[PDB]
Amino acid sequence: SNPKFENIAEGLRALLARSHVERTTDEGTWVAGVFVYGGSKTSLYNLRRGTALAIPQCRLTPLSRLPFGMAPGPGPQPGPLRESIVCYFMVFLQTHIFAEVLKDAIKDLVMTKPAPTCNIRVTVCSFDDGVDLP
Amino acid sequence: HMGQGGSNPKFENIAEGLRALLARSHVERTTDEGTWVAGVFVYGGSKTSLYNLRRGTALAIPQCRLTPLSRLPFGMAPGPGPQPGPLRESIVCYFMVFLQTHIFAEVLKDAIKDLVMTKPAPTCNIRVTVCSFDDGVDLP
Ligand SMILES: Cc1onc(NC(=O)CSCC(=O)O)c1Br
Ligand SMILES: O=C(O)c1ccccc1-n1cccc1
Repeated sequence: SNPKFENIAEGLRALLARSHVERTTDEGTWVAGVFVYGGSKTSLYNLRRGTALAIPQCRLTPLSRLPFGMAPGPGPQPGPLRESIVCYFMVFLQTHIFAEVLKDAIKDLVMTKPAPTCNIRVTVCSFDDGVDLP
Repeated sequence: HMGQGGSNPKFENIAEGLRALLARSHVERTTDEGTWVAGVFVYGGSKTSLYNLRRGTALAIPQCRLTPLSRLPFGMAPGPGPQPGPLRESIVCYFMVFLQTHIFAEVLKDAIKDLVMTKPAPTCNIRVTVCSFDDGVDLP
């Protein structure tokens, strides 16, 4: 009944179908992920809903906001708590190999869409000691 | 320093405790590249204890950048909800710290672990792990 989220799910599934790497481990620990950001709040939200449908094996944070980076010039840097309008969400995964596959699928999916969707960025991330999701 | 009535806010005391621990480690906090390639992922405790830790971390460390507080999903066997399992939100909170160096992320992870162990529950239940971002995060 949510055609927008289902159409994103189908786009992701079509891309993820090219790979057969393991998505879970016997340990079940959350040791990798994909960090997804930019675009717009709504385009990220839509991508998050489609990711949830396409990947039952992942876990997702809500959207939240990124802080600023470095400011050019000699003027003051932003304080560490200052929030931008750029949003992000995190995908938690049990294998790094599937994180890499998902990162590539998200990149390939969003580049076929108009702005602001094509401005979504993604990087793999790893958690040294894992994240003990509750 | 001592505030009115012989008390400081918890976040100020966190900042001072972190400053003391971090002074033990003379490691690089920035790079010429300036890229945000490392982090610490801080979670658990309670919303109030994380609130104080986040505010104290900011005060102690100008070289870092912090997300707001937010919520974690469940791991195995999520709780109920009308939406898919991967989206269901627990009551456990988290924040992230972005950093320019891997070594300082390690030092900060150790400092937070050491500091929260000296506090009463629920602060001592806060968890932390280093993280790394393969391609960096292009903070705005
Ligand atoms: C910021 C922001 O932008 N969209 C969001 N929603 C979710 O991530 C899932 S629904 C909960 C809600 O929206 O309050 C949030 Br939080
Ligand atoms: O809704 C979005 O912005 C979106 C997000 C991620 C991937 C595809 C999307 N899309 C865009 C048009 C049709 C699908």
